[PDB]
Amino acid sequence: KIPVEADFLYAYSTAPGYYSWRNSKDGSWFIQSLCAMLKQYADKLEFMHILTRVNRKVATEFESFSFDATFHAKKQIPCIVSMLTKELYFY
Amino acid sequence: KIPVEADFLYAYSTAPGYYSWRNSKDGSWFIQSLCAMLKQYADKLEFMHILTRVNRKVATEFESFSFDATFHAKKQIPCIVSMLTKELYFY
Amino acid sequence: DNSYKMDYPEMGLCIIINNKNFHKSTGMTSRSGTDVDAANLRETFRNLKYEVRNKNDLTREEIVELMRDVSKEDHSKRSSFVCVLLSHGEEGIIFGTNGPVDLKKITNFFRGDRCRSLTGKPKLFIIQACRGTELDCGIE
Amino acid sequence: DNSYKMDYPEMGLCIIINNKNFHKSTGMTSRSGTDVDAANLRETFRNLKYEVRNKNDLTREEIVELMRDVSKEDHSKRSSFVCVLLSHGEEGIIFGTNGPVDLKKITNFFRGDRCRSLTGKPKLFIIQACRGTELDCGIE
Ligand SMILES: *[C@@](O)(CSCc1ccccc1)[C@H](CC(=O)O)NC(=O)[C@@H](NC(=O)Cc1cc(Br)ccc1OC)C(C)C
Ligand SMILES: *[C@@](O)(CSCc1ccccc1)[C@H](CC(=O)O)NC(=O)[C@@H](NC(=O)Cc1cc(Br)ccc1OC)C(C)C
Repeated sequence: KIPVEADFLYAYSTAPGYYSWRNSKDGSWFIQSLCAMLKQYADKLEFMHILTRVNRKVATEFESFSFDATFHAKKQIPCIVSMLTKELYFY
Repeated sequence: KIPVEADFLYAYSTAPGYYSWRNSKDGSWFIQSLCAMLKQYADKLEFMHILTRVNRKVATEFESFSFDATFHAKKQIPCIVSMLTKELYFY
Repeated sequence: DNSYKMDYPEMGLCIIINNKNFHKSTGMTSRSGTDVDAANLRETFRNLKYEVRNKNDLTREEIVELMRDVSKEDHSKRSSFVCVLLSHGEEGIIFGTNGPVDLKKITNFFRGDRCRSLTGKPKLFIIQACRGTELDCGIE
Repeated sequence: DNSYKMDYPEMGLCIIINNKNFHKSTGMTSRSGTDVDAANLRETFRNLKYEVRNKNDLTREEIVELMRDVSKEDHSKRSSFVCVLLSHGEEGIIFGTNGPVDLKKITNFFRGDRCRSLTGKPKLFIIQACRGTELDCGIE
């Protein structure tokens, strides 16, 4: 007999209420940094631990660029939401 | 130059939209299991990793008990929300 | 144990729903490059034993079916369920190629008692879209 | 590095706001046992070098001040900020001893550009309260 909302996990590209940035060329900030980590790390680390550098690698090395006073110079931060009940290691 | 919503962390006692259970005697499910983990583990594990058994230790070994058809036999699941950009080890 | 069980004869089923060309009536801008993503993810989860199935430009009343279809499936022998989404959106919402839909009545079909085979198995929902309309100026 | 910086001359400042006796007018039930918690947490974070300060039955227009007071403080030499909350509530909301308050305009005072000293430092907000009113029947 266990909770039904558990074992879930939501790793959002951005935090609540904000805009999510995607590149007209390469692809979503969050989405690339993601695969990019799951590439080097999906066999060394955990998952949440993996999800944190994703965030790191998007808060640190990314930034918006535009002609619109309004959209120029903006950042992003993903959001890791977990209802999981155990760690996860892909293997 | 970094995101302002990052480095945050919200570990809720329950998931979005649900009720949170607390004991008229011992204390909040989530709150005890919490200290209880930070007790044994705050010097062995990480933090998120620590937050997961909290969830585990509340999804597994806890359950509501009442005379009200309506509140009897219910579960809980905490919610770990992280905008942190690095792991955390208390020491 | 502390770590999840990940060694069933199948590792998973990774469903990436790439949405990009929005019906004009919805007045929804296009998503230049989702494909790069969808293509990258498609490869990233293919590299770890996942039956990935990329579906594109589906409608809200298309995405749900898909789901209701996926949740009603024997997953008895599978170690997880990854469900990448790609589209636009408002908080809690999620866009189909005609109009909005609610993130929650999506995830529901997997909720403990709903999707049984997937009980005690990680349901990972990666979502790549707008969660409202604030801007992050940053500092330091 | 991958791990956060945790070795400043001070480890932290753990603010536990225990709320329990709600003004009758608000028609808010009481919280039988928060104290056990508040007492347990108070000890749990005292055991790891945190200046814990337990404040009780504060009002929404009391909690904010507290905050605005805490965020306007030299934390230049401190490794983190834990902010346990204990009360009742609705989603996003959080109750004072007179009426609701919003979780967000609380956390704001720490937001990158607001609370500077606390930039690149973990702001942990543990919250123990209701997030709405659904019931979890469970399964298996
Ligand atoms: C959001 O969903 C757009 S807002 C969604 C919305 C729904 C209902 C009502 C109102 C608004 C998407 C998410 C996604 O990527 O699918 N985000 C964007 O479209 C994003 N634009 C860009 O990333 C493009 C971009 C890139 C740079 Br660098 C500089 C400027 C710029 O803007 C055109 C946001 C920022 C609009
Ligand atoms: C919730 O905040 C109560 S609902 C909050 C609300 C706000 C605005 C409008 C409407 C409702 C609290 C959270 C907290 O612990 O502070 N949750 C409860 O009071 C909780 N009750 C109990 O845990 C007590 C209990 C324990 C057992 Br075992 C069996 C039954 C029972 O219920 C009295 C919920 C479940 C009401």
